[PDB]
Amino acid sequence: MIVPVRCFSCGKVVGDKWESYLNLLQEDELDEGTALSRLGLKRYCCRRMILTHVDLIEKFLRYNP
Amino acid sequence: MNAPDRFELFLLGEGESKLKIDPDTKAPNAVVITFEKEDHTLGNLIRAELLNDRKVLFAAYKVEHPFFARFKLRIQTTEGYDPKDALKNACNSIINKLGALKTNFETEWNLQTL
Amino acid sequence: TTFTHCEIHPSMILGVAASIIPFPDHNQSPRNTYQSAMGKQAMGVFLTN
Amino acid sequence: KYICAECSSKLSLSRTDAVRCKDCGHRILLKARTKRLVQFEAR
Amino acid sequence: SLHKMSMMAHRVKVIPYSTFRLNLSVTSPYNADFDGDEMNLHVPQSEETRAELSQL
Amino acid sequence: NQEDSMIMNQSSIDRGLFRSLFFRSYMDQEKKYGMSITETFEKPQRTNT
Amino acid sequence: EGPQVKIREASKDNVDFILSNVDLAMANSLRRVMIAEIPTLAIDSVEVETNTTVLADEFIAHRLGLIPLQSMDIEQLEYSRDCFCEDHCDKCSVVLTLQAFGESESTTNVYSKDLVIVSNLMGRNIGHPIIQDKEGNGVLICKLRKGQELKLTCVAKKGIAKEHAKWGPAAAIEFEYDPWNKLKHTDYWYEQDSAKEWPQSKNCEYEDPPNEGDPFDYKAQADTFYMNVESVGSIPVDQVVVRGIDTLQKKVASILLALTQM
RNA sequence: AGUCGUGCGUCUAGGAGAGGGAACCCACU
Ligand SMILES: [Mg+2]
Ligand SMILES: [Zn+2]
Ligand SMILES: [Zn+2]
Ligand SMILES: [Zn+2]
Repeated sequence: MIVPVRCFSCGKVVGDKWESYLNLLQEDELDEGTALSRLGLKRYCCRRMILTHVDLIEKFLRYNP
Repeated sequence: MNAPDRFELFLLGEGESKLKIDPDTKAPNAVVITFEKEDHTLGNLIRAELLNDRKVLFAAYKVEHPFFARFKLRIQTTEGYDPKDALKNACNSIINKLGALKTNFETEWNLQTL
Repeated sequence: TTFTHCEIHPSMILGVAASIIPFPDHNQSPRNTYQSAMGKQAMGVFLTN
Repeated sequence: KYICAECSSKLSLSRTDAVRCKDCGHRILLKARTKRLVQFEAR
Repeated sequence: SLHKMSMMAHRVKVIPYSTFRLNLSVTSPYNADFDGDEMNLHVPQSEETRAELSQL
Repeated sequence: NQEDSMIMNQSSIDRGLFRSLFFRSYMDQEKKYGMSITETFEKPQRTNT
Repeated sequence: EGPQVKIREASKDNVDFILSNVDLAMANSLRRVMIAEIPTLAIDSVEVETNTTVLADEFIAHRLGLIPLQSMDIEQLEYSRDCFCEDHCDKCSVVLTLQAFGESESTTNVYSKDLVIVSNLMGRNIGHPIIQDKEGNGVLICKLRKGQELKLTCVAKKGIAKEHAKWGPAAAIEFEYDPWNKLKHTDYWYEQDSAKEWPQSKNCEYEDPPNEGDPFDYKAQADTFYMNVESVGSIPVDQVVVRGIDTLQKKVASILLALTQM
């Protein structure tokens, strides 16, 4: 549903930058790797945590309830 | 359905002693100290400090099972040297080293503007 | 030198479950079959409702 | 005591009463969460 | 129970988890591979049975 | 992790790794056994039961 | 003199330094206590009064638990299991309230900043949600649609990461030593050339490259450990290491006290 | 460059438990 609060591997907080990640991908039209590096994700654990996430919360909210 | 009490790992149970010291008959002047609710963190450091002492002969730490937060330290010293005294000296040396490291880190952090 | 027809892409021969397998050729066929059978039992979002 | 799937409006109907929504013809008639205190832990 | 050594007596060791645990070696006689294998534990209900299991 | 077994990080497990939600639905009906006789959805009070 | 610290670089939540004249066991124990034994404040109990979001109460409670909270004055705070209190007294817990709901056509995003402290902190800067993003919104919690009301209370207790990873004050603690293979601790796996296959580590520049002329040094021991500590945000890295050292020293002192008593 | 139209609402505190066969299908070691 929502981006995980902390990285599973190390525990770094990654939920703050999900909106920033989307803005960089859309507003700045930057590639995935460049946006992730700008956000400040060095270890590939957080990189795959952010990149591999899927926003199912929006799809669930598409329904009336 | 029957997962272990997570808090129980680092919390002493009712009617349980933190340390249990018993004699060892395998070798002369050998003792076994069972540490309860402890992990490799303290056992490895204590054993490493003990091995750094010339008088101490044997110092080995063993974890019976990952399920139970407990380990056993076998300590054998020379004749006339009580193992408890050696353990106390090792702990005091560890405390002194930790204090020195803390002071050095604080001084370095204060020196650096960032 | 005739080749009256050709495949759009060989990978399409795989089924729904087999296609999920990364590099099926690099893996042994019994392992691919086991993966295809097991994929039906994987826990995940099946629908958004 | 009850809510409509579509209207999402309270009904508070009683026994020996129709289970159909008063506002609409739909009769899913979902029930609201219990008023009893509920607590959860992150563990 | 393909062979005779597929049913053997073990000493119970209570553990705080919901899975049976056995020695690595005894997997070979049981042909176990820990890939979801489910095994059965039968508790004797008499001194005679306990002695027979321990000795035979 | 022998015999293809695996070791999973407890910290990751409690931090949101492979957590699952299981939903089970029970259905009940007041199927009538004989006209004018039907079941009732009411809390039993131990009287005449 | 003892062991000395050489801080190669420092940052708000990341410090890379070097430890010298220290045993490998001591460094490993320091890392272990810093990653597990440091007390921290995090949401422990979640009470739901009115929740109608698409998510689940357990799911949102778990998400809230992972939310970092200020723990600079954690030492002043006392464990709930220790102090004699009925339940989550102000002296051992921090109480926050989360309230939100959607509107006509704008989804309501719940962030860490939405949490409002309700208990009396007695002038202690503890329990405040940690905000580090440039926008300042915080950690996204959930999304509410029109008619979806979220209303809950959160109680955060003092605890260590050992009981649950949510209390972890440090995300990644990089620990390295012996960049050049001087102690023969690791046998590099090579197919054509060991040096070519394995790139040189960053710390290699801080140590003299080995010379093939000299023989292997069998008397050498692990030393000059390069340690990089990164903080999630609850505690600054400097305070993280200080608290780890304090916790290790306190544990050793407790062992000594038990030995003396027995 | 020195001034100006427009809006709001009227009553609220009292002790205890016991039970489905067959057939079909999926799936695990
Ligand atoms: Mg098997
Ligand atoms: Zn990570
Ligand atoms: Zn309706
Ligand atoms: Zn209290």
